Amino acid sequence: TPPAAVLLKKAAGIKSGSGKPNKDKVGKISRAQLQEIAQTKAADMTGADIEAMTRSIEGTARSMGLVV
Amino acid sequence: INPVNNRIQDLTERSDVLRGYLDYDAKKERLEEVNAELEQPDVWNEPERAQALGKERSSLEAVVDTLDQMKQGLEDVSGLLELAVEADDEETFNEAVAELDALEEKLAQLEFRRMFSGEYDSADCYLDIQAGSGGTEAQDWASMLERMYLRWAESRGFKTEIIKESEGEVAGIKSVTIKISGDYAYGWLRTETGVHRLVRKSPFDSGGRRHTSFSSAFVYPEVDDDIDIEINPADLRIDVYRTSGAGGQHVNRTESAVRITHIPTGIVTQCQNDRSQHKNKDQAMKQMKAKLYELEMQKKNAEKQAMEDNKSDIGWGSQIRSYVLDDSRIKDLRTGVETRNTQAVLDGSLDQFIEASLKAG
Amino acid sequence: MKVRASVKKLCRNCKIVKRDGVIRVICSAEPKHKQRQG
RNA sequence: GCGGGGUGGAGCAGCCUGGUAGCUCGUCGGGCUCAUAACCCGAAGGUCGUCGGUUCAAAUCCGGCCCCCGCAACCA
RNA sequence: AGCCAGGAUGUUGGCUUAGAAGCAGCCAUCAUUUAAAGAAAGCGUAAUAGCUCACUGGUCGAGUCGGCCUGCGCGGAAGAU
Ligand SMILES: [Mg+2]
Ligand SMILES: [Mg+2]
Ligand SMILES: [Mg+2]
Ligand SMILES: [Zn+2]
Repeated sequence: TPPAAVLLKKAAGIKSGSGKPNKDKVGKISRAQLQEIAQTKAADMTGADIEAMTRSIEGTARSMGLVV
Repeated sequence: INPVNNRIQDLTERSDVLRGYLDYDAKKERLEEVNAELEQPDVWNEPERAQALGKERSSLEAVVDTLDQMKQGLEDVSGLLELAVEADDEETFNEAVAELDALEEKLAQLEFRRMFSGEYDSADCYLDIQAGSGGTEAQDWASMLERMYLRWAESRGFKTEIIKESEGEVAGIKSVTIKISGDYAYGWLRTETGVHRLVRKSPFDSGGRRHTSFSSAFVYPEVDDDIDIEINPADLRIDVYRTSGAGGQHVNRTESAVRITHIPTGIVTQCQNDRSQHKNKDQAMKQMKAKLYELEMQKKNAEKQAMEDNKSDIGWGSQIRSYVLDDSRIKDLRTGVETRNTQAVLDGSLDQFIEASLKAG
Repeated sequence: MKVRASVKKLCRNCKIVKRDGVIRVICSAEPKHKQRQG
């Protein structure tokens, strides 16, 4: 499957969103969008419950800097 | 709508000018060549060569990718503007305006870097005006130039302060030094360095003959004072010995004379005037500090003298811009830019010449 | 061999060993870490 | 170590003896001149090196600190 | 202690960077697979890689760890008949 970070950026509509994340939020995403993103990668993703994939992608986005 | 189209055409011309000034075909070919070299395994055999090629590829990639993205953005903005105008969608029109503004800011950032590549372009500057061949007419012409430059600075929003101003006895000013403060003041003003030729009916000659007068403008960036450096003791060798003409048992026996040698420079100072070795060492240290400072001042004065020698003689052949009022023409020799509104230029419409010079680079 | 008054373990592979009344630091990984107290 | 100084842009006074800043040039405005100088008539500009103390009150008296001067620095 | 297994996933967390993959930093630093596996403690790679390791399982079968107070010692410790 394509990497998660590029898909996250595509969903956001943002290019650079990592500089000083907690000091000032650069971008933000919605959980439903994250879940919809998750379901498409289910073939390669390691899990059965899509909920786990969704929260994994949430954590990835949080590390990227965008607050859910 | 029509102003938006004019903006789009201006941005298109600006992008083409950037591509052609940078020789986009040449840069793209060079980038492709660097890509081929970097794919070759032998490229990393020399680490310095590989890093140089990587840095060059990064710079060429910045320029080429920016231009490739910019062209597409302009085409897309044009299409979206056509659709918005046709559909009378005010929201889409405003969105297109915002996108065009952002793209114009991006292009302006790129062209700002292009205009002021130089290291000191961001610094504040000093402008010196000196009268030349015209005598009293040249002094009057220098005063006119000073007024023009002050007006242009006011237009740009810079802050000006006359550092000094020597006035001609009959009229005008013999010379003036002005401090210009602002964003990229030296970048904007540096291209005005040169001799300015003025041709008119001498308002001083009794016969009112058509004369020529010359005035020189020299722009140099504001420079921070050099941080003082303490003489590193590891860089000094100190020798203590008997003083010459030592008179008495004590003087013959004691090592009072001090000599200090600066290992990097080789300059040596020596003191033996005082009976105390400590006093002699202190005085020799002062003299060593003074000699190092004198050496650095001599180097700086040599560079200043080189600048003075380089300065074009303010004479009949040297001229960067010609202001002929009788013909009502003003022409920049370097760029070829010519105007007929002498009054506007003398009132401070120098942006045409300055921008043309920066674009020419 | 670093000969100095303060000999210490500089990495996890250094070992303090007393040979012939002298404290020494021998390292299996970094030859630079070899030290003698003196 | 012992003496001095530091005041409009420049050079000098005012300190001693606390209350108050002067002179000459320079600068600015108006005259004269075809014009500039000269000249004439007017103006402005120093909170006194820097801090501190003392005093009702400090250019002034006292103490630091900075700069500048002089001298002195010997027998050894 | 050795010793034997292991020592995963999203994911190279993203940015800034020239490159940055745990290991230049900045910068978040989570959840998942669970026995456990650090968005890495070290080594290492230009970068990866690679090597460990933290963690955890399995065989062997009594100690082991590292602070506190205190006695005596060791190095630091080179000079001119
Ligand atoms: Mg008074
Ligand atoms: Mg004598
Ligand atoms: Mg001992
Ligand atoms: Zn070691």
